[PDB]
Amino acid sequence: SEAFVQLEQRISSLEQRLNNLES
Amino acid sequence: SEAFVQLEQRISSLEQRLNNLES
Amino acid sequence: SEAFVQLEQRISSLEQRLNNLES
Amino acid sequence: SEAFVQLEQRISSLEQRLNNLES
Amino acid sequence: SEAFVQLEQRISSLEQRLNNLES
Amino acid sequence: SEAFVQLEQRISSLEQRLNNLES
Amino acid sequence: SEAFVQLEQRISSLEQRLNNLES
Amino acid sequence: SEAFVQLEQRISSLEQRLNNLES
Amino acid sequence: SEAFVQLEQRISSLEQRLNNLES
Amino acid sequence: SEAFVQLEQRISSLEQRLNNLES
Amino acid sequence: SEAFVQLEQRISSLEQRLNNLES
Amino acid sequence: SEAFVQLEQRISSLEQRLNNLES
Amino acid sequence: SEAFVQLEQRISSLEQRLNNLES
Amino acid sequence: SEAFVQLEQRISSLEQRLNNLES
Amino acid sequence: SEAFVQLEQRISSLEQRLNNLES
Amino acid sequence: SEAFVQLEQRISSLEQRLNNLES
Amino acid sequence: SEAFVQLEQRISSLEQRLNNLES
Amino acid sequence: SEAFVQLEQRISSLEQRLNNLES
Amino acid sequence: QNSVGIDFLQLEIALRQGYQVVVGKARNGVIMILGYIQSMY
Amino acid sequence: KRLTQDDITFIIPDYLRPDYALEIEYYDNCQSGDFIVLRNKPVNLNNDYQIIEHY
Repeated sequence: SEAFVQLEQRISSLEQRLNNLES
Repeated sequence: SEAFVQLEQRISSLEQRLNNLES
Repeated sequence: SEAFVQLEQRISSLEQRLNNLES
Repeated sequence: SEAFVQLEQRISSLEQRLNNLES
Repeated sequence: SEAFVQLEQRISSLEQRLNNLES
Repeated sequence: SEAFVQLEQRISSLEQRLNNLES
Repeated sequence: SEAFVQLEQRISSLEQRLNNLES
Repeated sequence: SEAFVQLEQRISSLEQRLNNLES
Repeated sequence: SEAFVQLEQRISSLEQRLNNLES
Repeated sequence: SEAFVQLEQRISSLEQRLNNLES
Repeated sequence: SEAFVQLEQRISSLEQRLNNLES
Repeated sequence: SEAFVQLEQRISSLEQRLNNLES
Repeated sequence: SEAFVQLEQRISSLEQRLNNLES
Repeated sequence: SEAFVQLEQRISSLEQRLNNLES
Repeated sequence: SEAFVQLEQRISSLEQRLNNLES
Repeated sequence: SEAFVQLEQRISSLEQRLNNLES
Repeated sequence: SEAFVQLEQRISSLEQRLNNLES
Repeated sequence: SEAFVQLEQRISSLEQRLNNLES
Repeated sequence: QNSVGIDFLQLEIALRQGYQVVVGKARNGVIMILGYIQSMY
Repeated sequence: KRLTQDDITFIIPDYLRPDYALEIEYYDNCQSGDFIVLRNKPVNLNNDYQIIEHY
């Protein structure tokens, strides 16, 4: 399930962007 | 397919966060 | 795998919005 | 019909954003 | 399926304009 | 195709709504 | 149908130009 | 010739946008 | 292909108008 | 155990939120 | 498992509490 | 179930910190 | 050794909180 | 397991101090 | 019991860090 | 006699905090 | 051991007194 | 029991200092 | 160097011997030298 | 892996011996600890006193 792992990584990256931006 | 439900929930949370931020 | 495609498209659109916001 | 699903999801995200904007 | 490319281009211009509007 | 025409008025109404919001 | 492809490319270029110009 | 209708729609939208801009 | 010539002329006039507007 | 790491990442995000708010 | 559902409910309640606390 | 118990501990610690923060 | 895992997780969360507080 | 009780006391004291500090 | 020694060292380090930070 | 080391560490943190309080 | 527990409430009361003085 | 005597004396000095502080 | 806890001397030594050193954020939240990457680029 | 003050071969008087000391390490940003360990050279491949003898 490479595609699911990539989706999870992308979600985590986007989530880190938004958490940093909310600072 | 609980993981898909989790992905949908996280994405919906991010979209709601950005929408409330925009307004 | 329509749910997979929908989730990928949502992630990509969210990425575009976040990148625009950062700049 | 991956392209059709992607277009449908993009449109749906668009009316979600604009509907939240009106409200 | 050139008309579908037409639809994708219309929707892409839509997201571009709305994203520019948001920021 | 009914799907194509339904997407047609969907995108057209979305564009008109964006223009009306811009005014 | 290379002529139609050229017309589509021209229209997409014009849309990008005007969208960039507006903001 | 619905693709030509799509091109006419795009060009018409561009012209209306520019006419509202100028006037 | 009269409609093709009309569309090409409209596009070219639009390009000239945008070129004048930007500079 | 994919859903488990999804839960872990959501709770990590909540921790990051609260840390950012505290500081 | 039931404990998984309890964890889901607790994380969702935490997210709601943080969101409405942020205001 | 080491991951489960440590996740429960994280959840409880976050609830305690939120209860402190809210009042 | 469940209590050991709970204590380790509490300590690690405390370290992260202090690291955020100092910087 | 009174040493574990001592560790719990120390961690609890640290958490109470930090919660009074933040809130 | 090297694990307990490590936990004790971590807790002592945290206490020293917070005590220095307060003043 | 690790618990006695625990007591010594608690008392040492106590003197450190009170000495910082005095000056 | 009675000595250990007596030192226990001695140190605990001392810590509580210091915290109350800090308030 | 040298360590016990040292700890007892440290505690005693601590309550002497804090008692004088309260008075 | 005061910004992060990297210990740059060990980093330089490891790089000079040819390792593919990794630096990044750990569970503490402090930037430090994580383990070296092995084999693959 | 942290040095725990037991490895130190003390030379200070008895009343100066710390009961509990931990080496300052780059983890946690060197914000906790009691002592450090110094060495003459970062990488020690050559004997300095031999260089003096050679010249």
